[PDB]
Amino acid sequence: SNAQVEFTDPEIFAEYITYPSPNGHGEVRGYLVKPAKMSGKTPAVVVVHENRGLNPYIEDVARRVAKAGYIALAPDGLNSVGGYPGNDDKGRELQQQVDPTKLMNDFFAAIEFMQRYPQATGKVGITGFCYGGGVSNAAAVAYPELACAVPFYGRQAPTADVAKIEAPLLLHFAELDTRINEGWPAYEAALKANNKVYEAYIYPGVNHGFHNDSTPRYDKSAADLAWQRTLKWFDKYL
Repeated sequence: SNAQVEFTDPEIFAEYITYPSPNGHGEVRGYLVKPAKMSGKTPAVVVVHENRGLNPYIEDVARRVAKAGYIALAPDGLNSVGGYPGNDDKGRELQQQVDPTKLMNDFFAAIEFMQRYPQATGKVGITGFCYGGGVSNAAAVAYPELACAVPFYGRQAPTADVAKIEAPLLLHFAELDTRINEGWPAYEAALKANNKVYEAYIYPGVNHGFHNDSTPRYDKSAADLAWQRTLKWFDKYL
């Protein structure tokens, strides 16, 4: 289900935590959500936000991941500049001021933290939107043990690094999102040339941000279909 999840939903347990990012911003704040009823170790998913920090939409997505049965960690990329400021415009402005390498490293550090998390199995997947889709691809390049990666309408991996990718990739693209789509053919050709496991879907008649139900670009039909595919991917590879 891609339904919004109430913060009080009894099937999930949510809390803010901090984790170390020695090559990023040090002690980084994140929203951690677990299935409320967990007997054994559970697989994990890092959820990467868009270009405006950890806003309520991304926190809801983290809860949707936990409802599906995984431990979700959504770091706050604005933690070094006061956190999500309450509105997306200021969030966008602030995220631009954050050092790009350190910011990306914070998300990489979240993968590592979830790998070693006592209540987790050790397997970690990643998903993200816009900026976060870009980070998802970059994580696939950097972590050969990454269980899977699911970029939503995000920057492609650099073509020369595609051979390094081992995580099965599920890519969601919006038909009208020409800036991102421009780079897809080169990425696809490299994936095929290197016999990489992937599935890619182009959703007709929608634009970038179609899964974001807090914006006018939201499209329920595409959002729900993409999410169903994402949960099947998690079920298969986590």
